[PDB]
Amino acid sequence: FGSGAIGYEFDNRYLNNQEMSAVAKQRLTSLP
Amino acid sequence: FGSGAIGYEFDNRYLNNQEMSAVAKQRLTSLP
Amino acid sequence: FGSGAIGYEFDNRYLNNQEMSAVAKQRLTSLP
Amino acid sequence: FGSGAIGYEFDNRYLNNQEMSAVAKQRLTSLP
Amino acid sequence: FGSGAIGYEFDNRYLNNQEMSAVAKQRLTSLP
Amino acid sequence: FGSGAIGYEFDNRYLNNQEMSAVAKQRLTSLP
Amino acid sequence: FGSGAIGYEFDNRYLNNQEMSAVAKQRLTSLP
Amino acid sequence: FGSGAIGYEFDNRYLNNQEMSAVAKQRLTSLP
Amino acid sequence: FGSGAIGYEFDNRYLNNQEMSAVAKQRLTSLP
Amino acid sequence: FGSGAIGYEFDNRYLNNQEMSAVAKQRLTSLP
Amino acid sequence: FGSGAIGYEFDNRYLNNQEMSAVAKQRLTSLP
Amino acid sequence: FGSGAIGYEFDNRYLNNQEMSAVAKQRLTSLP
Amino acid sequence: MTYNELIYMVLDELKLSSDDSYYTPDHVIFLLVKYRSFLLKQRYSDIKKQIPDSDYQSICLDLIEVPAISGEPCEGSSYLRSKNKVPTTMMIGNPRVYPMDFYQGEITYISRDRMRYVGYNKFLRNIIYCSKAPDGYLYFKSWNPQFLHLEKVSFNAIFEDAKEASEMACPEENGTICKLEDKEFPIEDALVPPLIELVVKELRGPEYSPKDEDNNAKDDLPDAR
Amino acid sequence: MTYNELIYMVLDELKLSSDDSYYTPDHVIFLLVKYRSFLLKQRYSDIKKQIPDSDYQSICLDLIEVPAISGEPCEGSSYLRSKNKVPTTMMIGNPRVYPMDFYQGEITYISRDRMRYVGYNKFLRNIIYCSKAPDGYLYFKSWNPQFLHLEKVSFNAIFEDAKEASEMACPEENGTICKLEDKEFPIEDALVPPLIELVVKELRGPEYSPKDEDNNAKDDLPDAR
Amino acid sequence: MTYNELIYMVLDELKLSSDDSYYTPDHVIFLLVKYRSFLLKQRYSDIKKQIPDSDYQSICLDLIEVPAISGEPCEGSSYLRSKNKVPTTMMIGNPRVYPMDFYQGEITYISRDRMRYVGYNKFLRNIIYCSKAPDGYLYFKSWNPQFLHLEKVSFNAIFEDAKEASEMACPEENGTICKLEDKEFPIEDALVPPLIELVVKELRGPEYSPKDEDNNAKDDLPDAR
Amino acid sequence: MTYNELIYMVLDELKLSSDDSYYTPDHVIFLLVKYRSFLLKQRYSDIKKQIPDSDYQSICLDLIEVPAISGEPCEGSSYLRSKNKVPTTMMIGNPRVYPMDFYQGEITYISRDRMRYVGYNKFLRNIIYCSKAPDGYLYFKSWNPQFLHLEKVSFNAIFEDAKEASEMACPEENGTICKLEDKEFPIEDALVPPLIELVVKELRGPEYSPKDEDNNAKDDLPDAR
Repeated sequence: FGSGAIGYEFDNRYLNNQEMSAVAKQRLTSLP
Repeated sequence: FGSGAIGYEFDNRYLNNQEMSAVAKQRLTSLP
Repeated sequence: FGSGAIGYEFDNRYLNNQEMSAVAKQRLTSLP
Repeated sequence: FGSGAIGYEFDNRYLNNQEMSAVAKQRLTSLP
Repeated sequence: FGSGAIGYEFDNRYLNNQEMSAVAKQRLTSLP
Repeated sequence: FGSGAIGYEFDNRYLNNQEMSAVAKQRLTSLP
Repeated sequence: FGSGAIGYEFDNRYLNNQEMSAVAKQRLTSLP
Repeated sequence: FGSGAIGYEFDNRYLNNQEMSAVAKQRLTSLP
Repeated sequence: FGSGAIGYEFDNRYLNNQEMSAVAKQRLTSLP
Repeated sequence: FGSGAIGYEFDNRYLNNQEMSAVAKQRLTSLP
Repeated sequence: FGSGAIGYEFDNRYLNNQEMSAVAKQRLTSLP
Repeated sequence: FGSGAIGYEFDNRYLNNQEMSAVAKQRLTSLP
Repeated sequence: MTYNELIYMVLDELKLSSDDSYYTPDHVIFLLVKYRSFLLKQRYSDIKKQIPDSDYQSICLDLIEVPAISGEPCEGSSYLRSKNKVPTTMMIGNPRVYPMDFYQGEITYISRDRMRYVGYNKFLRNIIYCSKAPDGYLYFKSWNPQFLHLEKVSFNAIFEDAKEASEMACPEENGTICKLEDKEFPIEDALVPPLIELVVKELRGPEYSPKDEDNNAKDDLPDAR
Repeated sequence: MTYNELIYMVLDELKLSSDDSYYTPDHVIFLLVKYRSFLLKQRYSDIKKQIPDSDYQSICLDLIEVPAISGEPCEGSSYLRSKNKVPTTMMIGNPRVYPMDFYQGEITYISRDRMRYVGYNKFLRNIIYCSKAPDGYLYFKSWNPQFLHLEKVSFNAIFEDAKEASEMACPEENGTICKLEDKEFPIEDALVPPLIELVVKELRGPEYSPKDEDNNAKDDLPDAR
Repeated sequence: MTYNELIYMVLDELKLSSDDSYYTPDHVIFLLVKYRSFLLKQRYSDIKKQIPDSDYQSICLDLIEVPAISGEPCEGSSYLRSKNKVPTTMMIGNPRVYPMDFYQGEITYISRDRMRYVGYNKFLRNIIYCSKAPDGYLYFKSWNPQFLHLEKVSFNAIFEDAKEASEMACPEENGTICKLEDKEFPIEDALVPPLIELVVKELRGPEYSPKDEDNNAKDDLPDAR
Repeated sequence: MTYNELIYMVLDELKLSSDDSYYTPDHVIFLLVKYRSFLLKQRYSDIKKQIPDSDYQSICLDLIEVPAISGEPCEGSSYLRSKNKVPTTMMIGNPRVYPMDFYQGEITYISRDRMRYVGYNKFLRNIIYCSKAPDGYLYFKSWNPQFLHLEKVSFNAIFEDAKEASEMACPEENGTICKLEDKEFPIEDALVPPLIELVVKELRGPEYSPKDEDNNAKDDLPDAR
């Protein structure tokens, strides 16, 4: 059948947690 | 058939534990 | 057929052990 | 067919070894 | 059937988060 | 058909080696 | 059926992000 | 059909090599 | 059916990015 | 059909290379 | 059907890149 | 059908590259 | 819940309503007692958790002075022991032998291997010890001659066989319970759905499995009779 | 549970009700004793756990003074040994030879390889040692001539064959038990569901497998007769 | 268990009841002896574990003085050797040659490569050595002329072929056992379910495989006759 | 086991009972000798393990003095060599040439490449060396003229072809064995189930594969005749 309001929010939340991991590897380094 | 109150709470809890891992990699670094 | 009291407790215990790994990566860091 | 006293104890033992790995990452850190 | 405006934006967002991980490994090193 | 005395001992030995890996990560740490 | 202008650009973008990871491991080392 | 004297010795040897990896992570640590 | 000018260039580009990762691990070491 | 003199020697060689990796992690440590 | 001059060269190139990774882990160490 | 002179040499070359990785982890350590 | 409610759930989950059925309540009583100690050992033996009060049973014991070996003088001091055999405890909870008041007394249930070396400490000589010898009986021991006057103790533990500990149960305020089925089944109510699932799974397959129907001096099971 | 309850569960799980059936209770007695020591070695041999009291059996022994080799003077000192052969113990628990009181005596069951070198210590010369020689008998040894007066010991261990140790069982208070089936089966009640599952799985497939039905001087098994 | 109980379990697991069947107890005796040493080498050869007493057999030997090569004076000192050939031991346990008392004597079973260089130490010259030469015989060696008076030794080890070591078995208290089938099969009872599974798996497929049924001067196996 | 028991297990595993069958015992003798050295090289060539005594065979050799090249004076010193060709040894065990006593003598089997440079050391000039030249013969060499009096040696090694080393076998105490099938097959009993599995797997598929049945001057295999 079909209804995609919980498939959407779980997929949108998995890409959020994957994006959250990617921005936690960002470093503005502090050697010369 | 269908009933999704335990598929929801287990999927909502897996995205919670994945989010919990992503916020545990966050570091406000402390070199100049 | 169907009976889900051992599928539930094993899935609830796998999300517990996954949550337990996520809270073991948490560090309140101690440099300035 | 069906009999689940060895599927249970092997699944209960896999979640035990997964829990054992999660508690071996726990550290009460010892810097200020 | 077919409709691809949510398959597109989720695939476009997964390649964004994969690109975000790749640019977070870039280092302009600072030894001689 | 069925006979499970070699499926048991190989599954019991895989959970043993997985348990053996989990107890080899245990550390009683020795900083203050 | 067939149309491959979004399968192409997503595959071309995945190989781009994989190439981007490979050039971020390149180091011109600076010991003697 | 069936004959399991080479399936046994290859499975017994894979659990041996997995056990060999587990005992190579064991450390009797030597700080106070 | 068949046409392989985009399967070729994507496979040729994946082996290029895999080769690019392999040459980025090469180190002419600089201790005595 | 069946003939297993090249399936045997490739499986025997994969368990050899897996055993070779396990004995390369063995360390007789040299702190007190 | 069959033609294997592009399956060969892609498989020969994947084993080349896997061999290239293996020779990049080789170290003639330089402590006493 | 069957012909195995290119399946053999690719499998023999994959076990060679896996063996090559295993001998590159071998270290004759040089502390007391 | 009692024993009856747990039997009749597994019977009704299997729809074993007919009197002319292959699997009786005795097949269910056996499997519920076996899967109780199976499931309690799966939960409470790896790492240490709180055990609820539901998994314990208190049994009542009559103690009699028995010799060490026989009626000889140089064999050693005599013991007290239960006149009837005691169930085997599981090693997951707090076993406790007490003189008919749980909040009083120091009678220490220990290992059988330990009880041959007890009471050599000068400060631990008025303490009565308990273990279950390989005779199947609970033996008592102290260096104090006063311990040979105990006539009665109660034993609260998580015994392995729940049916054995229900026939040795303590008398109620009203009186003894004649039928095992009107007695309390000793498991926490949070472990009853996993208990019913495993007993139903064991008997569900065999419930529909064929029988040797014909009396013809021949095994008719390969023919799925 | 007894031997009978474990036999008749596996028979009823397989629905082996008919007297004209291929697999008898002797097929089940054999497989329950084999899968008991299989399962106890799977649980209790890798890393060391507490073994419950249920897995042990106590057997009674009569000891007789036997020579070292023969009736010659220069062969060495004589031993005591059991008049009947003893079962082989498993190396997972606490084997214990005791002089009819478990809480008393120092008789040490050891390796057979060790017992040829024992008692050279001046402080360990009044201690009686036990091992099972390749004769199948339990031998006794000490440097103390007093040990040659033992007439009887009991042996509590987890023996490999549970049927052998049930025929050498100690007499009860009531008396000896004539039938093996009314004797206690020696396994913890938490290991009975994995024990019944493996014995049923071994005989379930062969239960429905065809037989050579026809008497025609020919093997009819490739035809699935 | 004996040899008979292990044969008749594999026969009954395969349902090989008929006298006109293709696979006899000799196919089963062969495969049980081959899968015994296969399975003991799989368990006990990688890293060192305790071997149970069940896997060993004690055989009895008569020793005779034989020359080194022939009746010449300058060849070297003579040996003792078994008059009959000895089984080949496995390298997993504690092989032990002993002078009819297991708890006594220092007769050292060693490698054949080692025994050509033994006894050059001044403190190791009264020790008798054993090895199995490529002749198939057990040879004896020491620098002490007294060793040439041994008439009899017993050899306890885990031999490779369990059938060879059962025909050389030591006499019982009652007497010799005429049939191999009433003799004890030498494997731990925890290794009997994996042993029966592999012997049944090897013969189960071939049990239902077709035969060349017709006598017509032609191979009828491609037609699945 | 002998050669016969290993042939007739693979024949009976394949059910090759008929005399009018395509695959004879010579197909089985060939494949058992080929899969013996295949399997011994798979186990014992990567890292060094103990080889059992079962994999070796001792063959007997007659040695004759042969020239270096021909009957010329300036060619070099003469050798001893076996009058018949010797089997090729595998490089996995301890090959050993010995003067009819395994526990005596220093005759060193070495590489053929090494034996052209041996004995230049002043302390290694009384030692006899062995190698197998590309002629197929075993040659002997030392700087000591005494070595040219050897008439007989025995050669214990793990030869590549087990059938070649069984026809050169040493005489027994009883006498020579006429048939190869009553001689001992040289493999450890722990390697016999993997040996029988591979020889049965090679011939099982071809056992049921079609033949060119019709004599019609035409290949009938594409039609699966």
